[PDB]
Amino acid sequence: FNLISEKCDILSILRDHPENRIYRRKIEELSKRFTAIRKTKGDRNCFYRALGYSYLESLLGKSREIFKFKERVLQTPNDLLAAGFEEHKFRNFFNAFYSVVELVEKDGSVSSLLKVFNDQSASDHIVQFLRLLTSAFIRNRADFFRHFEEMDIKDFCTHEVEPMATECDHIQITALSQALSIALQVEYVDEMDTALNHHVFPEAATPSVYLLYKTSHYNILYA
Ligand SMILES: *CC(=O)NC(=O)OCc1ccccc1
Repeated sequence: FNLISEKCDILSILRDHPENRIYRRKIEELSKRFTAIRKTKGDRNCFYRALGYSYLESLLGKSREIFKFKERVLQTPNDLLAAGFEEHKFRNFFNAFYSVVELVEKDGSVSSLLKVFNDQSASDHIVQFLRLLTSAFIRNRADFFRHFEEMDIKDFCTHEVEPMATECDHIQITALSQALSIALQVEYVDEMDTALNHHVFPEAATPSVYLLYKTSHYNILYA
């Protein structure tokens, strides 16, 4: 479980910042609203890896939701092709993502899903697919995403989205949420003496997924 941990009690992360009063206060507050946490490896891929695992876990046993999601994933090669990615170059990454969606449908266990996300090869193929889809979605809707002036959208996607180990910001989160119709909530724990606070992507929605963002790193929360 080197990439995505077993579920732990929320207060188990107090030990990561001992005697730091603001982190202690915010984790204590968070523990009133969430019961458990899964840790992710900090390798610059943790947003994509956490979102991928948590969203697919939330689908286990939900036959209609799985069927609708599989219908969208089957269309995603057209998004990639429209943005100028070539099929022979994304095929191996698309096939890895489609395989793990079929595992959710046909196998349906937390233990099998956790095994795929902790297999370095399968998990990294999944992350790379999600990065190319994020890039395609931004490229194909450049008029909308210019808002997140001096930098080309194309150059942003080439440098800060497509390469493995490049960190996320609001733009990548909004884009992948829109590209796969995944509603998620991010809880922010920074070192300032401020209120524990969150954002929902998109604004109106009931979240499937809760993430904790802290020391530029994304972990999974359970309500
Ligand atoms: C999302 C992810 O994988 N994050 C990560 O690796 O963050 C580690 C880190 C901590 C402090 C500064 C830079 C990076």
